Amino acid sequence: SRKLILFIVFLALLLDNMLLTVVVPIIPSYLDLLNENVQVGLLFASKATVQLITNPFIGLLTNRIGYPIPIFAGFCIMFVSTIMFAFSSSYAFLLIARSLQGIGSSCSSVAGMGMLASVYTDDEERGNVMGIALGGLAMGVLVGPPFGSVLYEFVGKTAPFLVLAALVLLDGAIQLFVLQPSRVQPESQKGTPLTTLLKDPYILIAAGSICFANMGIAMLEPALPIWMMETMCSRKWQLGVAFLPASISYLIGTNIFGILAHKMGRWLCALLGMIIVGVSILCIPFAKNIYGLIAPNFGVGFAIGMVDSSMMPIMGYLVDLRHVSVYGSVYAIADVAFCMGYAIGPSAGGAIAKAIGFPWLMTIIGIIDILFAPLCFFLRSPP
Ligand SMILES: COc1cc2c(cc1OC)[C@@H]1CC(=O)[C@@H](CC(C)C)CN1CC2
Repeated sequence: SRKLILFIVFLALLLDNMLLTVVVPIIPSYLDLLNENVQVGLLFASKATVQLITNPFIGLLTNRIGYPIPIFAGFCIMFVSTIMFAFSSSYAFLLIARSLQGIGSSCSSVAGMGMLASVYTDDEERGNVMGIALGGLAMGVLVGPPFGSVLYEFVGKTAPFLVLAALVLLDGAIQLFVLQPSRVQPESQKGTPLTTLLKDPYILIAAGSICFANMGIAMLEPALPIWMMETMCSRKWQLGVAFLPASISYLIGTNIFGILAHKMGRWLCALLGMIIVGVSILCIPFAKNIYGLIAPNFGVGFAIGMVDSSMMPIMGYLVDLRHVSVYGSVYAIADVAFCMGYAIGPSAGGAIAKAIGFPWLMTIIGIIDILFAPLCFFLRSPP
């Protein structure tokens, strides 16, 4: 049934973000409050840029041959990424494995969201199922850091990666049992061209909303006071703890608020999420140390869950209303906007760091978010 596809997408994004985020206890092994590292900048941005580039081709590919085959391709390349990643002694091998993992993340996310939207035609529980998928993303990024840390500090370096690989194999067994991509299943009608879809005001407004929210995240994580040379208290706790607040708030907000955002007015959800994101990003620089950095994360993650659960079903619904019922290209647009923030995070952050200080960057990012928030009013009554 439909819930089975929902579970497939849930666990696919769960394992995807688990593999994405389990790296954090391992990044220290390779070599005022907020500072950037050029070594982690390429590590943080190579996956994002590769996945950025790889998105629209996969959208067209799902439009061409079907949904399950790209998901199984995501299985194959994520498994080979884990295999080449556990043994990745060198930094170049690490970057190449991250790029392969990015291709896998692109196909998994785009195809899963597209088929989840296609099977769930009506918008009443469409928001619910996209909220559940994003909750799977949040749960994966929540369980990543501490699982990786305990497996690294109790067994060894390769043990978390091998255990995650076994979990991926169980996932792929489930995929083969469920989707069965035995034959190519072409779509009934040709989809709306990607270039024509970018000539749309509302789609671009939603894409900019998601891009600015994820940029609000992405300008902070590579610059967190983590993964230095050494620590007085040996650190090793912040590595597994620092992503608890944002992930917990994302999970809670998305899961509890998708249905109520459908009820109350989803443009209102977008606007409130943008306002709270701006407030949180603007109040990050007013923190003396990492002691006070925990509080604004609970707000920024909550509001970015708001934005994601309030714009991904709109990405589906705008094309459902004003275009043909083909979702691959529009969800490729949604995800390319979703990841452009992470892709341009390190370079833009470093340039603006060389120019001015970080607190001014946080204030200007919050100002842009606040000024862009009223533009979500245009989505109340789309023709
Ligand atoms: C290794 O660098 C990464 C670090 C982190 C993430 C992804 C990364 O890979 C680029 C995820 C992914 C997201 O989407 C964000 C979740 C927010 C919105 C709660 C941020 N988290 C947490 C930290």
